[PDB]
Amino acid sequence: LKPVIGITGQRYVDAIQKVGGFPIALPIDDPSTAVQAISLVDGLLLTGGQDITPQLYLEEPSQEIGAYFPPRDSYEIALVRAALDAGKPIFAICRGMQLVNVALGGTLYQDISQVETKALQHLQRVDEQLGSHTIDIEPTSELAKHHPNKKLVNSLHHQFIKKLAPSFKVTARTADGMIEAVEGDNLPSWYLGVQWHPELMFQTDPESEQLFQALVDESKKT
Amino acid sequence: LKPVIGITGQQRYVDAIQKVGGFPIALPIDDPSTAVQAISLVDGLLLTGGQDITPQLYLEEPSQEIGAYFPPRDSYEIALVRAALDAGKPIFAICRGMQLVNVALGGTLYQDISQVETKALQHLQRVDEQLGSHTIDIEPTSELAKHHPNKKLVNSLHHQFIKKLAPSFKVTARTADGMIEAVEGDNLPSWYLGVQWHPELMFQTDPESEQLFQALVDESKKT
Amino acid sequence: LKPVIGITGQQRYVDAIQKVGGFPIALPIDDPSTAVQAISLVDGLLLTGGQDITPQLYLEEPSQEIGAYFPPRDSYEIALVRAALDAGKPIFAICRGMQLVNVALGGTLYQDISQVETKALQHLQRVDEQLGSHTIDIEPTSELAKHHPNKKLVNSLHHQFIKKLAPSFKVTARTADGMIEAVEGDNLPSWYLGVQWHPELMFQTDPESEQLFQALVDESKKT
Amino acid sequence: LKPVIGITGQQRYVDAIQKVGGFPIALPIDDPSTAVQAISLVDGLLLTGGQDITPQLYLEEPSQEIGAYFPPRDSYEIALVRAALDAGKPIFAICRGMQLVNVALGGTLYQDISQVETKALQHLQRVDEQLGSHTIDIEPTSELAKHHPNKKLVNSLHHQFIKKLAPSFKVTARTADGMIEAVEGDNLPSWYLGVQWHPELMFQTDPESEQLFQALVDESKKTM
Amino acid sequence: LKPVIGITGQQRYVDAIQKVGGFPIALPIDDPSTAVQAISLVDGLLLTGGQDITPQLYLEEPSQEIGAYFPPRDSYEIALVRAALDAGKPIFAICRGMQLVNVALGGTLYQDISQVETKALQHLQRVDEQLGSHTIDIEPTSELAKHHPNKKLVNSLHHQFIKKLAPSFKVTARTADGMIEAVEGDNLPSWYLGVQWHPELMFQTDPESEQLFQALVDESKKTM
Amino acid sequence: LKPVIGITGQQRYVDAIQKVGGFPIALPIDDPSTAVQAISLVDGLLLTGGQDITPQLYLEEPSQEIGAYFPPRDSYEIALVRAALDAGKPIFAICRGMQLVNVALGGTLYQDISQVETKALQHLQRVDEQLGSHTIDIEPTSELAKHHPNKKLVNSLHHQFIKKLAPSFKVTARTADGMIEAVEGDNLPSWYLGVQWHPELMFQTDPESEQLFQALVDESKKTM
Amino acid sequence: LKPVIGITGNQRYVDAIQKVGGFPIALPIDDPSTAVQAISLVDGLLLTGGQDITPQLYLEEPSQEIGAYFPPRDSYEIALVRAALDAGKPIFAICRGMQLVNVALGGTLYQDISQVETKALQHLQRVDEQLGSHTIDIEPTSELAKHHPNKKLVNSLHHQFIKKLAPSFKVTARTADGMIEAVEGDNLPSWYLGVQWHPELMFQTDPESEQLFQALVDESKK
Amino acid sequence: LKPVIGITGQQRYVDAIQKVGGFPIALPIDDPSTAVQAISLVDGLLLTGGQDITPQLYLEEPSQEIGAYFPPRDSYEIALVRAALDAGKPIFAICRGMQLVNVALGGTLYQDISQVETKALQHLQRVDEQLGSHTIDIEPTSELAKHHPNKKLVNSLHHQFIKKLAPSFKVTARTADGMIEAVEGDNLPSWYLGVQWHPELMFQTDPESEQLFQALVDESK
Ligand SMILES: [Mn+2]
Ligand SMILES: [Mn+2]
Ligand SMILES: [Mn+2]
Ligand SMILES: [Mn+2]
Ligand SMILES: [Mn+2]
Ligand SMILES: [Mn+2]
Ligand SMILES: [Mn+2]
Ligand SMILES: [Mn+2]
Repeated sequence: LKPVIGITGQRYVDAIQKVGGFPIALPIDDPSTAVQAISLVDGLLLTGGQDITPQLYLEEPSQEIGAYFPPRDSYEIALVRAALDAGKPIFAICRGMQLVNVALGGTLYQDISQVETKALQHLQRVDEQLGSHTIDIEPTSELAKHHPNKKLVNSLHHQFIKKLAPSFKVTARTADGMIEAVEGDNLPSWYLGVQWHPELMFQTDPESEQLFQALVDESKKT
Repeated sequence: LKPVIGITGQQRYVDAIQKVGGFPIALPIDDPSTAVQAISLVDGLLLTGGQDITPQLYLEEPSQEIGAYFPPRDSYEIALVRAALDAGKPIFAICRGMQLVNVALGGTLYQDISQVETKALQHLQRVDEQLGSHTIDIEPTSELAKHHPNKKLVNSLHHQFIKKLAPSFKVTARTADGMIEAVEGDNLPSWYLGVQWHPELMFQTDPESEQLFQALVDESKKT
Repeated sequence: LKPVIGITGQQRYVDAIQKVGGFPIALPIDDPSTAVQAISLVDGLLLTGGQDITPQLYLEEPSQEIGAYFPPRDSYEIALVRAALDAGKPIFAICRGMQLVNVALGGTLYQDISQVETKALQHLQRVDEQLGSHTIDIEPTSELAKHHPNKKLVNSLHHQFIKKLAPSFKVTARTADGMIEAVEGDNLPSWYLGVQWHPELMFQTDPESEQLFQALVDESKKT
Repeated sequence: LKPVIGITGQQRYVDAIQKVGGFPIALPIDDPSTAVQAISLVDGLLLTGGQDITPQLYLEEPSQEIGAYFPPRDSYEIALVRAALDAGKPIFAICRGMQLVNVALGGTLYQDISQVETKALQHLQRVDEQLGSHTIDIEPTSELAKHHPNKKLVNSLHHQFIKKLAPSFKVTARTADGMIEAVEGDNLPSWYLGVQWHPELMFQTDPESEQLFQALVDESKKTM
Repeated sequence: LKPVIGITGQQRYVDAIQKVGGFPIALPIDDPSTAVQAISLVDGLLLTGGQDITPQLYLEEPSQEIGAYFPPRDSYEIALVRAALDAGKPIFAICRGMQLVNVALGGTLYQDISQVETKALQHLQRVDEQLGSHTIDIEPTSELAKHHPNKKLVNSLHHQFIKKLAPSFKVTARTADGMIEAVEGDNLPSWYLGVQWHPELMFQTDPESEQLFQALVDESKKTM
Repeated sequence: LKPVIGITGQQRYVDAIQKVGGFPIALPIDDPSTAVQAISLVDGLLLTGGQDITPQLYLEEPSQEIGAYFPPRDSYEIALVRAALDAGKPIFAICRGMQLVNVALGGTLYQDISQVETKALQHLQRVDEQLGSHTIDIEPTSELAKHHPNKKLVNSLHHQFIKKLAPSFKVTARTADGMIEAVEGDNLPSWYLGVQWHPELMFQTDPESEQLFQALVDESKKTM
Repeated sequence: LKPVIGITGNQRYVDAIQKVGGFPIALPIDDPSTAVQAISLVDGLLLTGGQDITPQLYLEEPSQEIGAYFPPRDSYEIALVRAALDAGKPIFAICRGMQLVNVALGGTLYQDISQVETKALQHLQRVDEQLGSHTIDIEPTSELAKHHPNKKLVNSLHHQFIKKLAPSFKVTARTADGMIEAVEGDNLPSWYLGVQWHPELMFQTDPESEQLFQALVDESKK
Repeated sequence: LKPVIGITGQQRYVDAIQKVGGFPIALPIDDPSTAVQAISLVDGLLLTGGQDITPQLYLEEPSQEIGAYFPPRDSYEIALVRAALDAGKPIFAICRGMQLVNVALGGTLYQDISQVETKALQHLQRVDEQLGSHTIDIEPTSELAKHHPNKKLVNSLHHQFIKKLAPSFKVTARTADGMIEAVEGDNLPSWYLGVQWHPELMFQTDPESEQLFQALVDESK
């Protein structure tokens, strides 16, 4: 049959389904249940959503932070950990890439207004299915295998990765230097973290679809 | 380690299953052919409420008073119901769910309350979703009888009803207007309970309602 | 010190009682068993408007045209009137309140205007809530007649009506369609006036309406 | 008979009091002269959240950052706390409540977050009301300490804060912010606890939060 | 010093009168007693659309399908037509207005289109309010005939209708369902025209409709 | 180069034409007299959905259950089909469009589903617009049959129907309730296909639907 | 009979007049040339609140913080005030009104509260519009001081203020802001009181506010 | 027959063209390669208001304050103007339309009013859109001068402005702001008038604004 992909909590399930995987949605559950959750799947897909609980990366909530739901963050961190434990592949999107970062000691900017240098627009008003800002890609990256340098991708976020967690490296950044893609460095599992929303572009962007195909393939290798 | 309950594509359903000790997994709508793999991933299947069932599935054209439906969901769930019965794994169906099971195995539905021959009671309650609104007579011999006493008060959020009951099923509860509110199997390859109301919206307040979900999970553990 | 008037839980009701010299407190819905204590706190009781009365309370299942209802409120207000009657304290009921007193003592009601045998007039007026809309005939020998003249224009914001009158009560007012607009007591331990309209919305501009609250306070003044 | 708790004028509040064995009644807004009668009806007093407190009451005109406010309410609650203090009955103030008591006794407020000298933390959380959002430091010796451990996460739905603490009170909790989150009385004629957060929205899911209301009721039946 | 037209109550009405050369004034709702003082300020009266007429004014309790109504408004408008009549000043009634005049002189109305014994045509058009929706047959010998040809398309935005026509009036136009669309006067102390439709919404793109307002003004500076 | 398709007026219709190889241009509503100039620059005419056709066009006054209509569009489109017929250019009509053609040539319509003598199936589907809802029987010898199999499920977003079919046309599709879903011409100077449903909302996910627009473009190409 | 008070338009103002004995008349917007005929129909003129005055009328272009304005209303009301002064008829202006009068005679305004050099107080209250929010200081020898005590609480509903007072006028009231809340005529051909607030929303609950309309009526019959 | 005016995309522009004697047709967004066929169908081109032009087209990345943009529309309209010029067909551009032709030929834009050196006047008026709001200074020798008098009140519904003017153009109108409100061509192959305001919303109640449309169809004739 098909490799099972656990999607954390529609365009995400269409993406997996189009690429040959069998998607199941993991509801928010208690952290201790993460191990059972990950045993059910071959790969993990972290979805977009709301800002991450600030206490999780040792910060109290700033006036500019949006809504956040602690139970979700706790559960996903446990999923990330259990997934790394089993060496299963991980594809993270938007907040998802920021969650993996918080999970292993990193930090975030709570709001775009807190970046020292003037940032570009990362909350595009342009149709979400289209790219708004240009990214530079590390040539030797996994990203590099699927997207050409200077590709335009969408953006729907007001938070950014501040301190990058140890054991990762930045593979994509916009012209304002903000981190748009992260990959693993000596990690037990294959990992691609993207700041944009490829599940909104794939229906009209072959290259975006390939990121999902990549996850399913890696899940097949297991 | 908790038994896996597949929840058909909402939150109050995962809460109920977690409260009772099961590990819920939400099954997205997928191609009917993936139903076997889906069921292979779980020990029990919980069918949730939702839109009216595609009438063509019970060989009827859409009447003017039918609501919205989505063929892809119906197709997939019918497939799930079947892969489940084949596996002998337990099934719990709620509202639309009880109606889908009935359609999956050859029964029919009343497309709207105005089509019942008799003027039925209100089944789309305006009362708080968590509170019961209409009393049900229950067959003392049934599985339901083990969890709810006769004349139990349950909620109601629907405008369609089971018309012709599919073979190998017994009606287990009706409201004063004689409308089918609960259905159990008869000689079926797997344990089954279908209620027309929404226990997932009452279990936080009604321990008896919780027993229904607890029953599903206990049966599911049997594998 | 002023008499304490317990208002059943709406700002216009507290305005009316304050303007007439009483000290109002709002009683939240609570368990029936606290009704005794609640009443001990007041000198008079005021039943306000709100949702329809749960049908099972007068032995009927919910019909299709019944609006929303909330069992704990009716259950509590029923316990309240019984504790008020038992203590001989005055009771002034408005709209939903008059209907609740009727059901509390064994009465019945029409679940919707559509269900009345003869075609009724408008009772859910569209005219500004403060203005009277339908004319009522008043019984000359009643409590109502002391403050309201026959053929008085009264407002209306309801869709249910009193069906069968409870024992120990007499109908004091009706609209041209024969529908009950006012109910008074007969051989009961308390001073009772139940009006089907909303005087709290008219008093700030209809001195006659204000007198209905003045009555409740004075009657309560008997302590 | 249960102790009667007068709740100043929502459902969550009555839910909390009932869950703790008290018999609540809501005291609608009335003329200040009736506060005495009002309090003569209860054994305990519970002040609830709501609109900003009228600025003039703490000798200030309205800054263009202030929200709505209804003077008639402030007056009534003021008299209400006075009659409660004089009657020696226990008081529990929530959000707006804690600020009114402060004002009723000479204290002052910040008309808005933007007006605090140093950037404050978020106090009008976007996290659902039932959950705690910011961490608070609690005085180990405080009454609050008896029911809440230090560093407890607490919710926040406010844009004003106490500025100058009315005398005869002591702050018992603050956020990393320095902002005042809890106030207890210093040798007052009655038991008192004012919290800046919303425990009525937390008790259904936070056992410790239920205890604050339990305290009021236990303290209410103590007197009487 | 153009004709002063009093407009009861409406911006399109003021636009209609202003384009026709009159000086419009808006008469607020006042006590019926002030009606004479009101009409003295004007040379012409224009009754506009609005809510349904209070049912008791024509001896009827409110029907289940009757819409909203405002007694004060009806009371004042009736005293307004009587005063306008005494002074022999011209009156132009629109929609609700034509119906009020009727009720003012002892006529009745259907409380709702569903009450008509024969199935009526649509009179509450979903068509652009500026365009005509139903065709009307006009009395070739009527005032209306001098300004509108027969079978012209006119708009419609009403749910009530004239039932029994008050004496001293005549029907000047009807739709194919027999409903009354225009009322003229017989031996009335003043010029009168009441249409059931909304010409103030059509005159901007319908010359014929502008003519009716022109008639009211011509008739007003024909009494000054 | 590409065949030009004049689209009467949304986006999905232009998407359909563009996907199929035609160059679409939207023809705004204009004066009937400009109809021949309009058809002169296009190779094919696509009539889109929209409001009900003004009843006056088929000799009926508006029923209470008729919806909104806009005379100028109907007149212009009428002028368009006539000019298109005179040029022998292909015409594809959708929903309202098929009903406008019927009226233009002398047919009639039921103003509302409630007026059909026999209970009709649902034609204003609640299922999302993109999916079929009712099954249609197709005339095996029809043009439609070259693209759709019998019993094909098609969508429905209408409350009006063809009553009396204009002469020189034949019905080629109906739903189990007998209502007309597709009309074709015979001996007409132009290729013509009229469907009651909305193929533009299904073509993105229903190849057969796309064929309908393909046929229009293929045919408009044969005339060059 | 009863004094005919002309009320300028785009209901509480009507209520105020009627209760005080005047007979209100609504003056729709018309051409400036008709102001003479309009005033000739009344004994008193009441200028009501509304939109900001078009900036050009006081020789300024629209700034980004200015709200909506409708030139026809303004032009007509300016002609209205001129015809009133000519006929010596009394004038009572409210909110926008007091501002129009000041513009019609050469004065200027602050296009927005943000453009004031001194941080002003709140003049667009969130409080029940029927209640007063900010305390005003009243001039002892004021026509206003004859109806309102000093330090009275009054309401607000504006974001624009009078900048430069116009000739023949004296500032009668001010909030601790310094902002002007009332202006009176000085050597003017007619009685004039202009209040920045909305007494028409308080009069039903503040007897003193009722006096202001009483003054206009009395002064009008004379 | 009448001169055909292709309208890019809006009912008021159609009304404008019809009121003035032209036969309008709406050109929906299509692929750039189809622009030449589009212009071959028309006698004149009318560029309409709409969303901000995408940043990259004038070699810039999106600032936090740009509004929404739709690359396909910009791509097609640019191909459209290029085709119109090759054919020498007249062009009348309105609002974003003026900015699109500017970027089309090398120009630049201010992504938002807050990015201008000085505090600009209000250019997103709250006044009824049919009325003028800010007075513009017009060049006495302007083609624009032939229809509008200097110090003319004109409407405004935009938050972006022309920054660097493209070559072969000249500014013909400015608000007391210094902000460019009208542009005309300098030795361009076709007749051209670019306006920052929305005359199609004023012509109903402003004879001069109608003249701008009449001027387009007369050139297209
Ligand atoms: Mn981004
Ligand atoms: Mn039911
Ligand atoms: Mn009634
Ligand atoms: Mn806080
Ligand atoms: Mn009509
Ligand atoms: Mn159909
Ligand atoms: Mn002010
Ligand atoms: Mn501008």
